[PDB]
Amino acid sequence: TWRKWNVKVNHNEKRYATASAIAATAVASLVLARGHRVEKIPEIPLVVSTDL
Amino acid sequence: HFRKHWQERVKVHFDQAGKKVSRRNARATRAAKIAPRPLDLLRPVVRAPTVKYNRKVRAGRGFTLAEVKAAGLTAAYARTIGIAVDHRRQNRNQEIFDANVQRLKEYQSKIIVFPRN
Amino acid sequence: WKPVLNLDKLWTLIPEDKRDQYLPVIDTLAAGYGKILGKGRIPNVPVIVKARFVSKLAEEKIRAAGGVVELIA
Amino acid sequence: HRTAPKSDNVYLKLLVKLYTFLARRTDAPFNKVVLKALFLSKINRPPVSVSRIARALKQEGAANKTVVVVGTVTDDARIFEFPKTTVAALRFTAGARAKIVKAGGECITLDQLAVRAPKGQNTLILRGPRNSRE
Amino acid sequence: DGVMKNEQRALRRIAKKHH
Amino acid sequence: SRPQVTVHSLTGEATANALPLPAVFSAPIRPDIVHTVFTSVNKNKRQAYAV
Amino acid sequence: LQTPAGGK
Amino acid sequence: QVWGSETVASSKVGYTLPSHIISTSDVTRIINSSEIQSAIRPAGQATQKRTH
RNA sequence: CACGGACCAAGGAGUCUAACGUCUAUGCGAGUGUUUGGGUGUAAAACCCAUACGCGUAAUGAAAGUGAACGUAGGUUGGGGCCUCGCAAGAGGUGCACAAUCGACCGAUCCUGAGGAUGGAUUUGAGUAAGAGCAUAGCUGUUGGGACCCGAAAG
RNA sequence: ACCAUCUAGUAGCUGGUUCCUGCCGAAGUUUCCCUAGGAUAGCAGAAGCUCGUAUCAGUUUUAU
Repeated sequence: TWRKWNVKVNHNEKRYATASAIAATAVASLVLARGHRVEKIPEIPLVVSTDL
Repeated sequence: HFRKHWQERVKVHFDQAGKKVSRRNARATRAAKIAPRPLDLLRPVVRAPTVKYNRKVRAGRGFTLAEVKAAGLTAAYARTIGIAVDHRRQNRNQEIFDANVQRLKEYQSKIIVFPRN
Repeated sequence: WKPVLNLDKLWTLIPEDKRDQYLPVIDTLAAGYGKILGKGRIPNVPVIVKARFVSKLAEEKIRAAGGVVELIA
Repeated sequence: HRTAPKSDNVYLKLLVKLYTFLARRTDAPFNKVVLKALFLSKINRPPVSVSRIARALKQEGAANKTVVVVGTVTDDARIFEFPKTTVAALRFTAGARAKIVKAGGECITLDQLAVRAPKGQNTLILRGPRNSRE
Repeated sequence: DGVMKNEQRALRRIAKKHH
Repeated sequence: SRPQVTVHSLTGEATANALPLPAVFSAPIRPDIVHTVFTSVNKNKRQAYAV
Repeated sequence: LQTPAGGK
Repeated sequence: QVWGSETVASSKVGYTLPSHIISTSDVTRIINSSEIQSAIRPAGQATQKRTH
């Protein structure tokens, strides 16, 4: 049972990874390769009114 | 350091998350049963021994009898209002005593006491 | 327990905004430093250092810069 | 006798590609030296102190020279002043970058330095001590 | 036996080498 | 300078109001870093097992 | 009453 | 505010956005720059003739 | 020579853990590690954090103790590179890291008396000479755990 | 004498140790603690500073 199940990750490294993942969404090119049908949406990143 | 049967007793803290959740639930239950009052008693401001740490100021068990007397109340009555009282802690610093008295006075002003009935 | 603070690191303890304005009393005890040691020479600006122990050579640089040392009790 | 760097950073790969192209199409020894230094590992790429950069700039006639660092530029509190000159490094630390900006200098990337000096003219290469670490 | 004889031969070889 | 992205209404009609880019998308993209971080984070939810 | 652990 | 910018530092304690190591992600444009092109020798035909 | 082999299906042998170490990769950088804990949550997930603490940021001696700039941090021989002249050879200035030599400074050193005092003979500590570290991932070597697997006269 | 645990006991040991291809590629040996059990060199690599130069050679010749 004492096998290493969890892995320690630096807070700064995790923040960098999250920032990179967020940035990749606005490229509009990686999204198509990711397997999302974003060909029909008007623009990327998509912003919707606060009423949503 | 593996000359013993340590393999028989290998405590792995898999429970961390569940224990934290249980502690939070216990705190919520205490709040439900102690809603009007704070979950923790008002602790005094004290200076640390072990000169390596004397520069640090940290909380303590409870105010001394002299501090309670100077605060305008009594030790027996102070406990019912949640004020921690220490009967063995002696006062040896005027600066700390004044700060404790001011803290007790502020606490007395911030508290509102419902009728006994 | 006798942590040593270099004279070069001494200026780092002062806040950055206040350091520029100066370029003052420094509580080295609150910073976790017990003894003060010198390694170079600080700029010729008066400085007041509160510490329990100070090196003679560090005191030489402190006096050359016009600073003073305060001893606790 | 090195083929490609062991790093997996895409931006580092692009920088290596650009520097190899420049060195092959210009035969300038500066580009070859920069490319060779790029392949150096992290342990073989010690950081360069900002105080070291200031010392190099204080050298005879080095004030006009532009300093190029293949490693990481680290701030140094030993000096409260820094000569106003352009500094180029692979990545700039927050403290070092802030000090350079306050001192009137500049912090440009390796690609910007190559664009400004395709042949390495007016450049200067500094590397941190190697035997110091262990 | 088979394995026993092989072990005996190995022990004899070891003794001869070391003695 | 930061390009501005128009805000779309609930009916798919672009609104006149626009907002500047939060500058988060300008951060460097590092697929290797993200993959390495994910490889470790995905094991956080792992549950211990043993015969 | 005491300072809570971690920022709020 | 959640990630910060050059006007609001981070909104977090002791954190900052990652710093780019390369100012441009399009290597092609750099090679096409006038400054580089003016200091680059002419290139071959990309296919060596099968001589002998 | 010998150990095993009548044949077939399944099972079956360098796996895990704690410490130390080189190398490689990522993060921050004279700082670094959030997750012992608190806040929070779509509830073992994910996102943040006060104060302390592990390491380094400086060492030395059996010890109280002391504690690293005369110099542009030191002169020379060089030394990846840079600048000037040179349409090339080549000549000059600059000198990164780095190797050598002669120097400076910190602990102690054996005396030297200006009362523990000035300098030197010099030894020595991986010491300083503008810091180079801390966190995570991978291959990898050693030690203890059953430790590549079955098996030995037994208390 | 037998039954179950410490015990999956104890090694100087008998037996075995699983998919493919390419490249490089040994020693079978010196020294030294006065040894049965290896401590150190060399043969093979790995990383960097230089150097691609006039650094060398299981080779031959001439002056002493």
